[PDB]
Amino acid sequence: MPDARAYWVTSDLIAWNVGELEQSVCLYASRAAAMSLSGIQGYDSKVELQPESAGLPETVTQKFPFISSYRAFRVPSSVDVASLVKCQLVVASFDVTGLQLPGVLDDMFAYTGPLGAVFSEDSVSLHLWAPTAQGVSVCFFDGPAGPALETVQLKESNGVWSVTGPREWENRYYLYEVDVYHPTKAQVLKCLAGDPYARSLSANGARTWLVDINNETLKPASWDELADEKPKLDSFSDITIYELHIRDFSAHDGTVDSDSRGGFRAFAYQASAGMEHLRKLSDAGLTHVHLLPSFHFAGVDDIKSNWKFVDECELATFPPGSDMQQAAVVAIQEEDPYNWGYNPVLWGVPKGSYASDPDGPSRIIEYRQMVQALNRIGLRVVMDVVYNHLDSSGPCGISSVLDKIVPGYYVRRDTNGQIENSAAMNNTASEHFMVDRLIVDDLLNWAVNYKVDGFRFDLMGHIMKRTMMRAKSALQSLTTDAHGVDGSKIYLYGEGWDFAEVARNQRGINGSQLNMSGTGIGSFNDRIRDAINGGNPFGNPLQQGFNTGLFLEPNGFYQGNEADTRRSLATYADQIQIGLAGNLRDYVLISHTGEAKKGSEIHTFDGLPVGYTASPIETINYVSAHDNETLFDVISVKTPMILSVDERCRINHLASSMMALSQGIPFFHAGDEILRSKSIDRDSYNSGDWFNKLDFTYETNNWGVGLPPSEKNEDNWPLMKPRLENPSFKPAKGHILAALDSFVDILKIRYSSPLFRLSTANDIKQRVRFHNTGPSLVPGVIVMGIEDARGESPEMAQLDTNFSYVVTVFNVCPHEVSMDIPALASMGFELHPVQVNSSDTLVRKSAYEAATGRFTVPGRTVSVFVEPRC
Ligand SMILES: OC[C@H]1O[C@H](O[C@H]2[C@H](O)[C@@H](O)[C@@H](SC[C@H]3O[C@@H]4O[C@H]5[C@H](O)[C@@H](O)[C@@H](O[C@H]6[C@H](O)[C@@H](O)[C@@H](O[C@H]7[C@H](O)[C@@H](O)[C@@H](O[C@H]8[C@H](O)[C@@H](O)[C@@H](O[C@H]9[C@H](O)[C@@H](O)[C@@H](O[C@H]%10[C@H](O)[C@@H](O)[C@@H](O[C@H]3[C@H](O)[C@H]4O)O[C@@H]%10CO)O[C@@H]9CO)O[C@@H]8CO)O[C@@H]7CO)O[C@@H]6CO)O[C@@H]5CO)O[C@@H]2CO)[C@H](O)[C@@H](O)[C@@H]1O
Ligand SMILES: [Ca+2]
Ligand SMILES: [Ca+2]
Ligand SMILES: [Cl-]
Repeated sequence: MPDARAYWVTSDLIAWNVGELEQSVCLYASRAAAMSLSGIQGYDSKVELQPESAGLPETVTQKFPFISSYRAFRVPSSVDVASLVKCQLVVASFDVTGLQLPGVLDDMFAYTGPLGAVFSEDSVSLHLWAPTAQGVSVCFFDGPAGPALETVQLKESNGVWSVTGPREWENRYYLYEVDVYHPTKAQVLKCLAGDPYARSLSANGARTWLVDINNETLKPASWDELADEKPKLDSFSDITIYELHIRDFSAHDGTVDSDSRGGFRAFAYQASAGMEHLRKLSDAGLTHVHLLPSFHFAGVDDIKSNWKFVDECELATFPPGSDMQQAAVVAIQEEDPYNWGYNPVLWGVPKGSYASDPDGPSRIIEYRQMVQALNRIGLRVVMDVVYNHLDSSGPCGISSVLDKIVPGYYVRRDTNGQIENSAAMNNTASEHFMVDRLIVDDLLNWAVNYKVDGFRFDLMGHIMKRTMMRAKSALQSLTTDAHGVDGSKIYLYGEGWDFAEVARNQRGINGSQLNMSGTGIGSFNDRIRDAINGGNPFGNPLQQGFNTGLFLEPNGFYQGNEADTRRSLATYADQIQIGLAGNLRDYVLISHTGEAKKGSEIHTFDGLPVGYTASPIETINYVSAHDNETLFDVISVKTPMILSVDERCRINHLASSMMALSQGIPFFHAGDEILRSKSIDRDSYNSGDWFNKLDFTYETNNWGVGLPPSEKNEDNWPLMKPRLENPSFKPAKGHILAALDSFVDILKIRYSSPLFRLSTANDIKQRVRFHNTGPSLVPGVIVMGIEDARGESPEMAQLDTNFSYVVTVFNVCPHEVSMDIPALASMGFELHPVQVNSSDTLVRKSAYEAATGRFTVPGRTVSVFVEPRC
């Protein structure tokens, strides 16, 4: 983008950071974009701006904090602002620079009326917001491939272009022809653009399909009664999440027909191994499946005849630590069917590559059939929404839509006018009114038109808090009577990471972890993640954590002396325990020094509070996700090499059990339960089906299938190779099935007692106690007690009709421990019936001794004890 260091913030105010003396500022305009530097030449009009020593007003400095110190310049009322914003514009001092227009575009043209296509009994109308455009027409087509049918002009009213046609316009395909000034090219360009409000598209979004989303033929059988069939959700506190990629789910599933693998239709195969797997988890108590991006994204061709694949039989013959597998994958990675999909083009349309036919209605109906089928096996559906950036910007290319139409508006820019890229590329600006509008409108589209049950917000910290809250309110007020869905059950969460240009609320109060405290919107708890696994996404891969052998089982990487590692372990245990108690600001823990500390008073990187939430439903507790190494892989990297796979399997279980028995909302990565490996790939977004294999035959976990792709992994290839080559690292089917069995059981334990899912911070503060704390704590053990009403005259409600007390012991030590808790002596504790009947013979040996309150727990085991009310 070229130089644009001034801002047109309101109809009558311009902001520019020039010095006092620099009283001679003028605004130049050229409709045909013909200006040059002399003194400016080739302008239609020149107007002097009167300086404003009142400074920028409250509303401007609140909306754009980062420019709050800029000098304000008054635009004379003689200026025709509507005409000027359609021109090439510069201001000059006596230094020349362009103008960033979003402030004035919102001030004058913020619009709440219909956008996209509106269907009435006798007509179809199209509406497009494009206040800077000099002209807008619509080019129609009869079909996704054929020649032009006709072009119709749209007429502008207050920034919005519209036209109304007959009802027979329905099912045509179309594009907008938009004449608009593009700063990056310094020309008025005729751009061919899709509809931001599209509901369907031809292959690759080349054309927009003028479809009526309410048409009966787009509805699966019994679609309108899906609300009645949706699984009950009594509380957000009952949520558990399973994070799954649509292609991963069925790409390798032989029980699905070959022509129907990798997409929406695969979820209709109820008897498939994959759907039987999800049924098993759902039956054990899992409530939500979070699907990776499933809207129209770039990086996968919708046209299946262009898809390329590796020779799977050849690659199977290569050695487990060879670099040849990744070479073959990388050779086709730009042309294969695979991508996570974090490359947004149009948010409101199902991804064509996941449909049976990317032209016509299959993408709509099949998406609905997917939601319906998941709901029918007891699972609510969460969509991974990516509102923080766009795949592309500018006037050219199939993958640029929003920035084609209103350049420099939907995207966030720096103080020189260059597009911000911290999210990946082409960061959006939800701080702008129509971006905020599009985000909320899209969410309501998915909630109402596809009956989606929740949303995970990618880089929520890059979205304005006001956008998140307005969305939350709109979604949760939807009703079955008015909209066909119970909005009160719709749950929102996201990545509240706080970095780059949105840090320190520089663009407004953003959706960071700290800012979302007290909003009821979940965010990923990175503190528990890193405390359990060790290190961080950017640190040394060998840095150990609570569950990967820090102090207890050192791996040979130097991490201080024995006192240092013991202290680091205890510090991590503090952070874990705050997390296990819902990661609350106000929860009081006896810290490892002996000092009682609130969750907010225990600090992490940059002195920030470990516990930052106001409620447990604000905490998404996780140790694994699609990003970074899988749970199996991180454990395989960090633990001592000499551990057996049997031992590491127990360690995998410990990690997922800490999540499954935590207060707040547990989050599991698809494959946690079956030891899923990516052969240590840290960023597998483009590593294809080969490295992302989800094997529901349970014969393999995909460990030892070659070094992962060099671009993101080569620096760590030396640590990976000997591990991938070592046959003792690889689990067999027996291990995989045992991992699944123990995962199902811990879910069952979570849902066996309301005490694991307390709904408020007050409840957690009153009921949750940790019993192995302080400087003399027993290393490698966490003891978590949860109290219910007991005796006559209780100080709390009775939440659990079966149990009056629950105690969980997480023992990561490679030996049995005996934990004496005198305060829990002389009580009726016994092993949880699920564990009494476990297929794992070791956990059955767990015991309680009444006289001393001793809980005896085997090595590498989580033991749950309950006090029956009988
Ligand atoms: O990318 C453009 C962008 O880069 C910078 O912004 C980064 C920022 O500086 C950084 O802190 C994080 S912020 C998001 C993050 O927040 C928490 O993380 C905290 C850590 O837990 C904590 O330890 C501490 O981190 C420090 C490290 O310990 C320290 O070693 C040092 O890190 C170096 C690193 O050693 C070096 O290699 C390099 O990193 C590059 C990587 O090597 C590349 O792989 C790539 O990174 C990718 C990454 O592979 C992807 O997975 C994806 O990252 C995701 C994570 O997976 C998520 O978990 C999440 O990260 C959170 C943590 O979870 C949370 O605990 O979001 C990430 C972003 O979506 O994408 C990455 C980017 O492509 O590229 C990086 C290049 O940076 O450099 C780093 C230092 O930058 O220093 C850090 C302290 O800074 O504090 C953390 C909190 O700050 O990531 C930002 C995005 O990359 C520029 O500042 C910014 O202006 C620019 O626009
Ligand atoms: Ca269920
Ligand atoms: Ca790919
Ligand atoms: Cl396929």
